[PDB]
Amino acid sequence: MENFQKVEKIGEGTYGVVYKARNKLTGEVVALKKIRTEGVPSTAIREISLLKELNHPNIVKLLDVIHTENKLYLVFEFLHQDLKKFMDASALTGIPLPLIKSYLFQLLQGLAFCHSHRVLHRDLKPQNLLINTEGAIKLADFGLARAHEVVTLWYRAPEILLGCKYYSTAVDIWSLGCIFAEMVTRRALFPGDSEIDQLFRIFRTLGTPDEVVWPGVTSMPDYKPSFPKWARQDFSKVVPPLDEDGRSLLSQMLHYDPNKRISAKAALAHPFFQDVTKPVPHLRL
Ligand SMILES: CCCC(=O)Nc1n[nH]c2cc(-c3ccc(O)cc3)c(-c3ccccc3)cc12
Repeated sequence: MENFQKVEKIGEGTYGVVYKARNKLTGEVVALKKIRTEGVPSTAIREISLLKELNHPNIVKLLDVIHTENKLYLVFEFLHQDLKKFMDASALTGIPLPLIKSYLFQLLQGLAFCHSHRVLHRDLKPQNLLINTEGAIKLADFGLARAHEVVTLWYRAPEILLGCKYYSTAVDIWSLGCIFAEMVTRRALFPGDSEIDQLFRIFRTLGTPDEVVWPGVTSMPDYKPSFPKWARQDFSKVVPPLDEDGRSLLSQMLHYDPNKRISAKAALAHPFFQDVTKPVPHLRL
């Protein structure tokens, strides 16, 4: 677009490249996403235009939608750091628990809002979690999933992996749970490098799901009665040194059955959020 100048490449998103851009009329700094051809579908235009009205302080603001000369451009608010880089810069000492807790609470607020409007993230990950100097964390890449680097499977819910074509809101809760454990331990919970490896890593840690813990699991599209039977591991061995309230909350976000899995609304009422404060991060720019 004529009104923008590329300053640098922010990264490579799911639907094309993302650039740091300066506006000419405003002088504002923005995140510009060049989307993906035939002539661009109408259905995708409406789904994207619905996202402009889906505003919350914990959702990266879609400033403008630009469709010009059979190419789509998504203009987003710019944030200085992503959670993947922040976790990398906090590897030596680890993100302090008060800050981990505030980030989780705000992300849950973000999720509770999307889920109230029947909007799923589908691909929550540190990469698409953005942070500012004020202590705010925001959800990015939202609603894009509905409308050749390797895609991370680490945060994928088991029902998606088991072939469920109709994801519920619970997939976002599973993804956020994995991020939470990772923020605590400074290591990915389930670093799978293939769908079966990803699934098998979940099975080794939380036990192989059977009809007992997940009614209707054996009838799922990709479920094989031939899967190995692993016994569950206690959460104290999974996430040390997260306290009992954190472990109990994480456990509820990581429930196999999406119906038994905690909502973003009920999670905000969990005793873990009794002593929630808003610390500011120490970020280097
Ligand atoms: C050093 C720059 C740190 C950074 O990534 N900043 C970003 N500011 N704003 C941003 C907005 C987005 C974004 C991309 C697609 C969407 O549909 C929504 C948002 C991204 C972003 C880029 C790649 C993958 C995921 C998110 C990064 C930033």
